[PDB]
Amino acid sequence: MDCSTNISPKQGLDKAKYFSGKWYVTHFLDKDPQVTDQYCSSFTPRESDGTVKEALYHYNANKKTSFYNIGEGKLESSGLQYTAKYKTVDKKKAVLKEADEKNSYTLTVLEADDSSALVHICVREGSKDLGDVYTVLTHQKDAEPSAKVKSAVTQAGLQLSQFVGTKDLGCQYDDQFTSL
Ligand code: HEM
Repeated sequence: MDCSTNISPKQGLDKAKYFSGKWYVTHFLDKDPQVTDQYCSSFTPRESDGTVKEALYHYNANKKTSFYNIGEGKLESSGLQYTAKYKTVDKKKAVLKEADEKNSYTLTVLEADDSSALVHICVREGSKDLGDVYTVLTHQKDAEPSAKVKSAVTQAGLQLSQFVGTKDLGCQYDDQFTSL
């Protein structure tokens, strides 16, 4: 299901609150009703002199499999957003497959504070949208998002009641992969 094109980042957001620690997805919204598998995800995003690089993990809770990626792209000047190319790696961060140059994801930060964040991700394989997802993020696994971030969900035109909560899925994480 094609990504929403009604996305732009929150202006004036504090990038130091976003590029910090690791994030766990506590709640995700993929509106596509053809989806069946539910995921857990965690990642650790960094930024140095305009270049964003992040280590990313997905766990397919239905199939009990996982995959790892490294994303890299430029920080937009117009707001807290980046379009990254991604490599596939193993749990030891060894490269399995270099980036396919036709593929990218755009991550747009909608809110970020010291405990929590809200972001939108659209993954593209050339001219095909793989899909988009909104993710509520916290620094501690199974934590509660802040009131500020909950407000951002509503103000994005969304309803938290429709998100899938990950705390009850039986997630397996790889905390070593996302550690400082
Ligand atoms: C719980 C939240 C998330 C869910 C439900 C989700 C879901 C998915 C799904 C279903 C796929 C396709 C898997 C496949 O068929 O191979 C995928 C791939 C991908 N996702 Fe996510 N995702 C989540 C969070 C994220 C986050 C936070 C990021 C970036 C920071 C991200 C970036 C990507 C990328 C780059 C791919 C392509 C990976 C590859 O082909 O190697 N996703 N995701």
